[PDB]
Amino acid sequence: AFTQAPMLEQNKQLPPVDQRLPEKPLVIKPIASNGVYGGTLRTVMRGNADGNGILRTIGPQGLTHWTQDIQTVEPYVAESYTVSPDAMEYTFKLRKGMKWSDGTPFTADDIVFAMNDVVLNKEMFPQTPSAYLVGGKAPKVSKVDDYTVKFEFPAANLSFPETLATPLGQHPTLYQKKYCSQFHPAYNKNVQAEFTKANVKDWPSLMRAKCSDIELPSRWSSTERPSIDPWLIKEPYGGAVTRVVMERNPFYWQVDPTGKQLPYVDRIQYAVVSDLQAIILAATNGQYDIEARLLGSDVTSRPLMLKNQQKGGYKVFGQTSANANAAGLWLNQTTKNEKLRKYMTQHDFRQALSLAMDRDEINKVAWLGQAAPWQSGPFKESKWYNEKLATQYLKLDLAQANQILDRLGLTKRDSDGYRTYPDGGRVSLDAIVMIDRQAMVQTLELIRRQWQKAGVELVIKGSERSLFYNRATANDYDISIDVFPGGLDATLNPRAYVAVHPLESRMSLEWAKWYLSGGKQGIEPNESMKKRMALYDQFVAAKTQSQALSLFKQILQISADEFEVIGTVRPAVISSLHSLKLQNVNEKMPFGWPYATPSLSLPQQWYFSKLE
Ligand SMILES: O=C(O)[C@H]1O[C@H](O)[C@H](O)[C@@H](O)[C@H]1O
Repeated sequence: AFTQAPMLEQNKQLPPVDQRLPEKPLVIKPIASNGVYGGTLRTVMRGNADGNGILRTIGPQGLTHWTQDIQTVEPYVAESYTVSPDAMEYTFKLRKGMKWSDGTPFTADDIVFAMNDVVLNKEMFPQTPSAYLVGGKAPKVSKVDDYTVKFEFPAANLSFPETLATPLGQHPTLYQKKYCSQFHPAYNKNVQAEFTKANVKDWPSLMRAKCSDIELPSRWSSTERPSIDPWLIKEPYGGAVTRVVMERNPFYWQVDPTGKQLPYVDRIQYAVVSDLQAIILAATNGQYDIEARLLGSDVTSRPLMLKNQQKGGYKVFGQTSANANAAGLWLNQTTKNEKLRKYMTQHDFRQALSLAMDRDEINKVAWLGQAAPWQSGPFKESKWYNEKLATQYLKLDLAQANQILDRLGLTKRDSDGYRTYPDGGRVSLDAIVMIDRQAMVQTLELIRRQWQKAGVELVIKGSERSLFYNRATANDYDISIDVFPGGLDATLNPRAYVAVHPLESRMSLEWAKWYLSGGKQGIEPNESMKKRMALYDQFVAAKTQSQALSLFKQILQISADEFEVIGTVRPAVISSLHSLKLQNVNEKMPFGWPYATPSLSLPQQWYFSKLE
């Protein structure tokens, strides 16, 4: 029938392997070769707020999964699904006999519980996760039979299969009804008895503590939360741990073409290292079997990584980043600086700042000449390419920048030669940056010098990640520097074009708060942004592919016309690495959060062999 890992063969307390697998397990075709059981995968997470490093190692186990070339999705946890002709109704067929990590049957009841008792429960989630909303409206989720679940949306939802393949669309498979119902008042009529032991005082917080959510640290901090993951937490993630250990799921629901129950690798061990420089040192000494998340986006480490391949016994593979920009300037339309805000909100002021920038200098110095000047738009390889959004205002034109600033009335000068506002005060912008992002910090220093020639002061406020995010959510910045997504993943990750992401749409997080709260909170966006938000809701509800294309192209055009965020360079190659002994890593996969890379590569079929 099927075969199993020796470490499970030796555990006589488990059911036979046939009884642990679905009747028809998902058969994984390996990337390169059929594999061998065994070993520990060594990798790394940066500190104690990096739980997505586990998620992007083991992979979200969603109803669908990206293909290796990210051009479409395929049924994953679902055996198959159907779509109604108008794309309003999705029906998923599950794999009969599939089981959770604790041996409990996996059935339609779990998906209906996840959606109706957790995701769509307004006490649990006062704002419903956007992955399941069409025009701010929720689907009707119902059990069709013991292995079939139906989603009925109030409008067409063409993108739902793709959404289900992203990390943020994985709630349907995240909650086992039996275990989680213990912590839910619709099932446990004395759930308050669980509060004290869990250090909580309400049931949504109890659910978060015990059952968790996509990106909560609690997802990886307990050994008793059942899952359908390829490996399971054994040594948990915590506030002060130095390592995390996961071991194979004995009920994993996939086999290779020889009938072997996956995964091949027995164990994953994560070093928990706060200092990014210590991670670089360990990685160049070959301490990690895979590192494809933390070190590759900053090209300043690439020379050292390449140089130490032979000594460390690893191979660098270059990935194409989905991001449009490696280090974009997010200008805050709702800056609390009242004098600056009068200019920040003018298109021509933002144009001037872009024209005063020398992106060739930025590329050659901060990015070792390995990147390329770019603004915020999708790449030419994408159907979403917009020439204006990608390339306007890219060339240094200091004279025109100074001419615009003069025309805006910023002609008075202070004793250091900077421009001032008409009623005094240096024209000065505070830029927040994470201090350990070396290329981003260096980019800001070069921009500071360039803007000085236009009489504008850039104040660089570098900090640890936590203070960077606290400054952002306090609306306490004029500029925030971080990537612009959208080079390849524009509709999956539209934060730079329309203010829909509550932490990262930093042209104004108050605008995003207004969008997500239906106008009850936050700050009213300007007319061009409200129009894009309305177009975005129409796009999600588009009845046809060509209507979707038209609507999102309109969003991108308005974004180009407004020029709200200023790019420096599109990404250099992403330098990832894997040990020479680690087999079946797809070295051609793109890099990005919507595909949870490197887990896109199906880590359950990675394996170890030392081969010539
Ligand atoms: O940690 C991760 O990989 C991810 O975390 C968040 O979801 C963030 O929005 C993503 O852009 C990515 O950084």
